[PDB]
Amino acid sequence: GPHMATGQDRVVALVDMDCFFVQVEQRQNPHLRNKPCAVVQYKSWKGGGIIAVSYEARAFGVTRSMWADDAKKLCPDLLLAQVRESRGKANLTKYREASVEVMEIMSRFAVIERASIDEAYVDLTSAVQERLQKLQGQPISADLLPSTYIEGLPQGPTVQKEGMRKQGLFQWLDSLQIDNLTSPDLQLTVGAVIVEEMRAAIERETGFQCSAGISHNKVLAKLACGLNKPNRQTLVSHGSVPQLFSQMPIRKIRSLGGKLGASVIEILGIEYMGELTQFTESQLQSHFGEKNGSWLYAMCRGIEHDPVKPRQLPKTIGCSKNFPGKTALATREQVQWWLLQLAQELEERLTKDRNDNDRVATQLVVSIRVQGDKRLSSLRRCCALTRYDAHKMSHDAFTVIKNCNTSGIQTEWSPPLTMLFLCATKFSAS
DNA sequence: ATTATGACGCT
DNA sequence: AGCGTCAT
Ligand SMILES: Nc1ncnc2c1ncn2[C@H]1C[C@H](O)[C@@H](COP(=O)(O)OP(=O)(O)OP(=O)(O)O)O1
Ligand SMILES: [Ca+2]
Ligand code: NA
Repeated sequence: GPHMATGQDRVVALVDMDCFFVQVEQRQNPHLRNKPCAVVQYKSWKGGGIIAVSYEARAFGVTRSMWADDAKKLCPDLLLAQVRESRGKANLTKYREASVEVMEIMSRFAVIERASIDEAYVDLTSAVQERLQKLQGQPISADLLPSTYIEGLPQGPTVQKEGMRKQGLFQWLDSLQIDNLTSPDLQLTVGAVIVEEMRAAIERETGFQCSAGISHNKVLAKLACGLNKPNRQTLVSHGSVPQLFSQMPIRKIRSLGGKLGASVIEILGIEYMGELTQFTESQLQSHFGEKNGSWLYAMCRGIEHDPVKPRQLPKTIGCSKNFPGKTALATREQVQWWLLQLAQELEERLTKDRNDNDRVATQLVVSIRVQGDKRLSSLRRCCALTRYDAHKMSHDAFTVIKNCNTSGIQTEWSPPLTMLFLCATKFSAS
């Protein structure tokens, strides 16, 4: 009844760049603009592995994880840009620096949580309150929402995409109660107005287009963002949840894409998010644990409380390289040489981080995979990180893993290593 | 022979 | 601590 909280207290957005690494390459090389194109890493094995795909190229069926040689079979005119190689490994600096450009623009509008290299959550609750004051009961014009979709509309008693968008928006704005500063739907709408402004600023100042979701929490905002890509934003209201979730596969919701989501489906014998509403909170806790059960009970009702954390910078800085099949490292000299390459890249990034962000890492984590293990990581060990010096870091990393060498022979390494990873963690102000 | 990352949960 | 899950 009146005491039943509905998770409508906040306005949260998720802003995500469209085909991010591709846009970075298209900005730099105008010949790639408005073309089917993809970004690839390495080149020798099957033309390289695709890591980002333009929307033009997606229309041909090109996807992430595809080998470029195979992508070319679907899309013979596909254009490719290659990730830079330094010290024998892929170097993602150009994209990290592009990411910073976007995050700094978003930060002007509100506190953000960096969720990945190309996306951030935004807590707009206070910004919306402020804007509501300026508006002073004045209605919201569709002109302020030129790229916004209202999920679930139009509905009730044109055959073009943009036509439908506008009909939905009109129905939504027709129904709004602008006299109530505390209407959650009004708050979302003003939230969307602000996100239009944020997205315009990002595009003006960087050249990059993005999409966004606006809702009452991070999970719905993320889901919303994906509903209308590219270059559009989507408002998912609390009221839109029952119909949206009624046919929404469980795996689509963030954190349910893996084993947990599979177990929800298997154990409960359901397929869609909305079907979760028929279980009690205790029932869900019984199958999935106290924390997951409570989360599921609220989430299937559109309710989620995870805060937008005030964190714009990554918490760890890492460097990693695989050594698949016949390239696995089988000698001590090999292992030491590659640890050095990784350590040198890591030192470079750490030094820049210290200068830019007034902090120092204090722990070095070393991880390897051995040939045969289905797991991505086989062994992880930490040691102290007291100096930003690659030779020291590489020597220390070797020291902590050297006992893994099954080989009786000193110079040989067995089993061969198929992955090396160095990660700096535990930052302190400096 | 996806690869290169990065955040958070469990015990 | 070291491992596992999920994500981009
Ligand atoms: N599995 C991966 N391996 C390596 N790099 C990845 C992987 N997934 C994503 N990336 C990199 C390249 C992407 O351009 C960037 C952002 O990822 P993501 O947001 O999932 O897709 P995207 O921005 O390329 O397309 P979209 O428009 O669908 O969001 O991060
Ligand atoms: Ca993206
Ligand atoms: Na993303």
